[PDB]
Amino acid sequence: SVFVGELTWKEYEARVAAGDCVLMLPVGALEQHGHHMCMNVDVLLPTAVCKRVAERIGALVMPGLQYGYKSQQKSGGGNHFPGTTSLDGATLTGTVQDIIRELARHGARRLVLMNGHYENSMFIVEGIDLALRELRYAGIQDFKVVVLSYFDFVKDPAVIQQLYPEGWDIEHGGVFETSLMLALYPDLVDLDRVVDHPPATFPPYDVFPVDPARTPAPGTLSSAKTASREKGELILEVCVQGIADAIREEFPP
Amino acid sequence: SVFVGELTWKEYEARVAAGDCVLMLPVGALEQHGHHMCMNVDVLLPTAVCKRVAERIGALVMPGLQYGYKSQQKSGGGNHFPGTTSLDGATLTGTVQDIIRELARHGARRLVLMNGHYENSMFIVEGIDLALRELRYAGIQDFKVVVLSYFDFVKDPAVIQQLYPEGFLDIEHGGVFETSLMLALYPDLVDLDRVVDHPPATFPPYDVFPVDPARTPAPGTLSSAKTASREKGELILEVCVQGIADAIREEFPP
Amino acid sequence: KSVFVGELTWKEYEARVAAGDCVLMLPVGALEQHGHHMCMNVDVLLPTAVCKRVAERIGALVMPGLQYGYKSQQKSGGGNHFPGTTSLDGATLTGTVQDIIRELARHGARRLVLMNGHYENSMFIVEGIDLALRELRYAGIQDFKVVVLSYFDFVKDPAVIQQLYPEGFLGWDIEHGGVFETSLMLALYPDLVDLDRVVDHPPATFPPYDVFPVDPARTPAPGTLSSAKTASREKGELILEVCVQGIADAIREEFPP
Amino acid sequence: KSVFVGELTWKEYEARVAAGDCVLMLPVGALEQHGHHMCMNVDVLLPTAVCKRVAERIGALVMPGLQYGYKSQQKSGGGNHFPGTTSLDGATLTGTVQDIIRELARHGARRLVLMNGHYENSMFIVEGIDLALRELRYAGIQDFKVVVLSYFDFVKDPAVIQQLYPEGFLGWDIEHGGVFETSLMLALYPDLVDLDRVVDHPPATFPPYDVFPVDPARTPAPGTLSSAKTASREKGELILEVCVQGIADAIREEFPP
Amino acid sequence: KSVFVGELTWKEYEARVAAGDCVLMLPVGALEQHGHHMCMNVDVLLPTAVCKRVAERIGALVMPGLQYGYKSQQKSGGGNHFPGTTSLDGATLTGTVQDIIRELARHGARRLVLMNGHYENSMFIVEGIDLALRELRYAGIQDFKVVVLSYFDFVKDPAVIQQLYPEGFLGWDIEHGGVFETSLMLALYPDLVDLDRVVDHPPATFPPYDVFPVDPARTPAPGTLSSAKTASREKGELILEVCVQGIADAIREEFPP
Amino acid sequence: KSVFVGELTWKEYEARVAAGDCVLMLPVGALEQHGHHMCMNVDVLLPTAVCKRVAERIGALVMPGLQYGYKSQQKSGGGNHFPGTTSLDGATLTGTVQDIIRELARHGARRLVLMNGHYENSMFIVEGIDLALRELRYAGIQDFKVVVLSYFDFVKDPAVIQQLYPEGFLGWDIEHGGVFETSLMLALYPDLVDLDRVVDHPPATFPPYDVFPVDPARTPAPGTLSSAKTASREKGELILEVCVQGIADAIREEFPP
Ligand SMILES: [Mn+2]
Ligand SMILES: [Mn+2]
Ligand SMILES: [Mn+2]
Ligand SMILES: [Mn+2]
Ligand SMILES: [Mn+2]
Ligand SMILES: [Mn+2]
Ligand SMILES: [Zn+2]
Ligand SMILES: [Zn+2]
Ligand SMILES: [Zn+2]
Ligand SMILES: [Zn+2]
Ligand SMILES: [Zn+2]
Ligand SMILES: [Zn+2]
Repeated sequence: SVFVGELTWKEYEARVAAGDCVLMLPVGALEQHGHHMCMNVDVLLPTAVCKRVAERIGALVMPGLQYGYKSQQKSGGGNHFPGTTSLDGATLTGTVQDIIRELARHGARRLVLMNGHYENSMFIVEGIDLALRELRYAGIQDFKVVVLSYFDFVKDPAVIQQLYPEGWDIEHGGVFETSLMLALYPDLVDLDRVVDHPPATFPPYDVFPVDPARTPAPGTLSSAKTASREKGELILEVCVQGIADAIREEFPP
Repeated sequence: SVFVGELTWKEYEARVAAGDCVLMLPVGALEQHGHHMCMNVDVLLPTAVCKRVAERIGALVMPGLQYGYKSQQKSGGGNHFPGTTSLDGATLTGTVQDIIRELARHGARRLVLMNGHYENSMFIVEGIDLALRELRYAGIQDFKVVVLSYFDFVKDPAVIQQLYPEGFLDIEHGGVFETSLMLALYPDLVDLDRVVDHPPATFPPYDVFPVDPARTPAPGTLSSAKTASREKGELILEVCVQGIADAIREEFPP
Repeated sequence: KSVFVGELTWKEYEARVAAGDCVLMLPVGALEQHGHHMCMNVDVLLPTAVCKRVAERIGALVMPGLQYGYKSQQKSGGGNHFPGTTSLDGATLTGTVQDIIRELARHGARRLVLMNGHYENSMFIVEGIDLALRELRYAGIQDFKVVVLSYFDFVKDPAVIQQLYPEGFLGWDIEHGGVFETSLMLALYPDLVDLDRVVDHPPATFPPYDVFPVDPARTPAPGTLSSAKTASREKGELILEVCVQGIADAIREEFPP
Repeated sequence: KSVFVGELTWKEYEARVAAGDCVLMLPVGALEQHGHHMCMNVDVLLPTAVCKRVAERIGALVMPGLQYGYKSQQKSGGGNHFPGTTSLDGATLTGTVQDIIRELARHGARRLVLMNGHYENSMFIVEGIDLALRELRYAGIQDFKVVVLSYFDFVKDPAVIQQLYPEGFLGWDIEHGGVFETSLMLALYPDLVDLDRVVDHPPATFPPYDVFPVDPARTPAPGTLSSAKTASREKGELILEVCVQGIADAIREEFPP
Repeated sequence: KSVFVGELTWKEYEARVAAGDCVLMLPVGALEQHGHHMCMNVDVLLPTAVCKRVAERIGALVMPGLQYGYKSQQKSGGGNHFPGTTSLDGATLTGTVQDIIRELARHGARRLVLMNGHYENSMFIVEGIDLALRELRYAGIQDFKVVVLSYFDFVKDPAVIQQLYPEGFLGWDIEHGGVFETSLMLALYPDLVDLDRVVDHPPATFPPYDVFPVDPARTPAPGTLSSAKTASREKGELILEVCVQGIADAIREEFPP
Repeated sequence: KSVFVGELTWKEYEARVAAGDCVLMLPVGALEQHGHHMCMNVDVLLPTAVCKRVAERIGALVMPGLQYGYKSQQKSGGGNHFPGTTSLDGATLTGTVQDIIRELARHGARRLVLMNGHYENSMFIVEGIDLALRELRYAGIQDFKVVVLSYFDFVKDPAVIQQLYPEGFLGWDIEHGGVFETSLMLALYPDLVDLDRVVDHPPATFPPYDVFPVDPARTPAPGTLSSAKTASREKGELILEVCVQGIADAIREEFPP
């Protein structure tokens, strides 16, 4: 297994003892994803990508963070939806910080933080900064971290044309995530429940408290009507290949 | 599904709209469990118990907390072992607090926290208190929480005897109890042949910090799991599930 | 008098809020390196200048600006390893925003526009807003409304982008110390800009991931993400008018008389 | 002069730590209801009295005790719904322990014994210790050693338990306001105990789980978890001597001359 | 019965609060060096003794005192570089005060007097009170009233000042370990004061600013900011009676029956 | 040529710091009501102006000032119940000071002067400094020195106090919005003062204790603690020159090459 949770402490210790072991931590969220998909999507996708990348490059995968930062209207629909269960920023930051501190204690020095929930980004960044500050105080400056959101690896316009024949800041519960889920966890997707509505549009600013009227009723920012397993397989291949390459580049054996 | 994570928000909303929906939250840890078992035991076990209880009483299971408080020498071997990845007290407390705040926002009012890592106890308690305090400021005083550890529902002497025929002796970390449950639920994550059959750990009537590695058995286990078995696990599982299910029925009546 | 709250007596401020529909604006910036050709308080100066003009135009008031913001990130500000850049931890910035909102609510104010001038501040401003609103709710206050925006998000008209980047536009994710900010500075504070010191290097490019601790080798030596060689006061005057007009219209829409 | 740090001048304290092997002791208690027969500062008084006696025998010093502890839990202290009980949040107690350790390290001390008199304090004391030791490590200090204990754990001799509970032993789980604590008070502070007010009732029994908010109906009315009817000064003297010599010997072994 | 809450059973405490007009008092001190002639717990001992006497006269109750206070400052307490002085971080003291007020409110109490014996604690006590009152407001409680004071401020009668300082009065600024505190200690705790050890040095003088890290050379070697050579039991008794009667009347005025 | 860090490029700042012996100055103020005759940013404006002039004479640099300070207290600033006054929680202010010192240390700076213009900020600035210095030590830095002061403390010469208060001096305790600040504003920012609006009331007097929640009836209606009727540009010019050379000389003494 590539999952740290499924290893004995002796197996884990042996792996870290190699001195060049790469650890990966999926960071997601429990968030509404429309009428057609489950709420753990942001955990499932990065965990699936991590699993495959780890198998491909020989890394290990830490237990994923199941709860993330508050859902924002323009990226996740808004934190007023039922089901969505969010943490305060300080809580998420402290979790990332504590884990890095512990990995450093083990002797590990390479970590990939794979985000699957857009809103988590800056809180993961602060967690990394605070942890690295402490490590320096402990006399450790050789701990290296690579942070990324798996979905940022699908930029190639060529690939985009394939996913959107008819032609990113509106891909919550849409074609992208739904396609990936159809390729990975089809049993957790019910396409017949998709509400085919027009893409959500927003002015160049944000309003608080969140106004429910500004988010499409289903909670999705765009329709997943044209999602497919074929598209998900393409997305999966692009992400896994790209991320695996980045890791080989940043953490060579 | 009984797992909230596998439900769409409408399926979840529909259940809570009932008025007496019961939610369960597994709280575990990533901690060394000897040479014979994997490190996610404290998460796997409470989750498996929650799932079965949920199926029998019609409750829902929230995503489990994967990381818990620092492993203590006398209960989990110590936080000096590799693999064990622990949170500071404030972090765990804050996570529990945030989750309760959100569930209340959803309209839920019944929560069962099932702890699988001994050391988590008081931080789960503080998280609950701080959340309940805030709920009161929001005008909510009808949110009820039940906190329990599955390993506390096994008291029947007849059962204890079957589990420990050689005599019942706090030393269970990585021993017969957890190993048997794992053999029944996740046999592929256990290799009894790697078990180190050392005598139960004994400690002085106090604690020392920084933790002294010499005071913890080398394998990390506090007792031997040599006599662990699938059969014992099946017994423990059914006993805990039935006891917990009945307890929930009593505290959260339809 | 002035639209700056700091320049009003408490009686003047009280009278304004007593109107019941008074709009308050808070600029949020940073002290951060901006290359060899510009000063380091740009992120405070620009949103403050925009707030000033918008407030005067629509009849709002401007609160003292936050001079220090969140840690500079490599891909958006060059990185927090640079000398001069003086950053706050996330909790500190969040808490400052949270405290200000709590106090404005105490005064009786119920309308606030947060104008961000430093990209990295965004989510911490958001958390500060959320935590404050949560507290207001506990206090029995649910009519406080906040609008948060980055003045640079109001320049979209392709006709404008064309004039600003006749040679072509390569995204805004590289506008740190580039044509946009430098042009605004040339139009507002020309004395704090010296174009002859601009290093005309090609636009910085990055992979779709971040590395920590920050690697100095991945940021252009000058600290800028793109060259401001083609910056001008004319472009700045265009940017300024489009931003002021756009933000003023947005506030009129969200905070009607 | 005195074994209590608070009763020493800074010069006397300085001289004692300058020896290089000084052992410091910190009593950690609480202000909590202890039934109708005893006062509410028991959790502070007892560990302080035990520390004093141990200190006189080993040549240690006793720091001012922490008067406020963590929230009383139903199954161990009756519950935090009782009047009088005045509890701190976990972070507050943790921070207090952490701050004191940091200061003692500053003084040059490197040996500390924390004697907890309030069960609920345990994990927060442990966290305070860990956070302090982490900080000390960052400061280049790794020779600070801490021992944490409770006098309860030093009463294990069968011959002793039999003398204390001639009618059977049920464990320390239901001792709150019972025989053990009341007997010690009768021996040390007889004037703060009115045994004639003890409300006799069977030992508290609870299901294998906890409920929040705390349900007052699940705690015996008087607030005690067991009856102190059979408590006595004689039992208190026995417990005291047994705990003092046991703790004194534990300290000698962990902090050798 | 006793005026100390810690010495009451919860039943006795509940009855007193049930009256509806019960006043509670909380002494706040510190463990701090007090020269070569006095013990280090002076800041907690004095306010506790004054609270006790005030309470016996007005029928109030006294809570366990806070033994640890904020960091000693050079110009008020000598500096936090001295051995023995054991100080808390500001957040810790603030949180302790906040937690206690929250709990007293839960009890049903609505009147609190905080008597500070350590100058440096003042602002953290103030913040603790504000945060607690903010929370009470969120809980729907706005009738909790707090009075904060120090016995020092009740000694202003020229006639009394002359008797205490017949050679001249320079103010409270240099009183740390001086005539005022030492005289009170001589009248209340003679066993904890060894006047023969006093170092008769002139009043400490400092420049119009502070330096950090603290410079030990700027504090008189003994730790005192003025000489207690002229201190006496007689002056102590005078100070005590004046303070007790002044504080007692202040409380009657602020918390009318 | 400017002494303001915000108006320098990172290269110019880097050279000044790398040159060694660079003294940085940080103004810390507040947004607080200052009567009917003055604006609310006085506590920020004055220390910034003093710092600028001192910096120009000794070759120091001035950091962007902190615009928001700690809650106004009744006896020093009138109270935090006034509209306009916008205050931070203590932890927020301390964290801001702490983050700034950490960053300056990262830059390589080791000399900082904090000039406080809002009395209530003092202890939180102190805690910010201590927490920052603690961290620097963990980073292996023990040569960072901080000076904290207030221009108020540099006006002591009786000859000066004479010309300022020819009718008698009572102390700084009642100066909020009075002669001192108003005179400085008249000399530096006349357009932000309208002496005709001054309410000539007698100096505020308070009982020897504080009450919370704050009682509005105990603060003079205008918000001022004393009358600024006798304020003048001439007095302001005198105060300014006295403070500038006094502070300049103090810095030269504490920070020699
Ligand atoms: Mn998401
Ligand atoms: Mn465990
Ligand atoms: Mn910026
Ligand atoms: Mn207790
Ligand atoms: Mn003191
Ligand atoms: Mn002020
Ligand atoms: Zn998603
Ligand atoms: Zn386990
Ligand atoms: Zn900028
Ligand atoms: Zn007790
Ligand atoms: Zn004192
Ligand atoms: Zn002022």
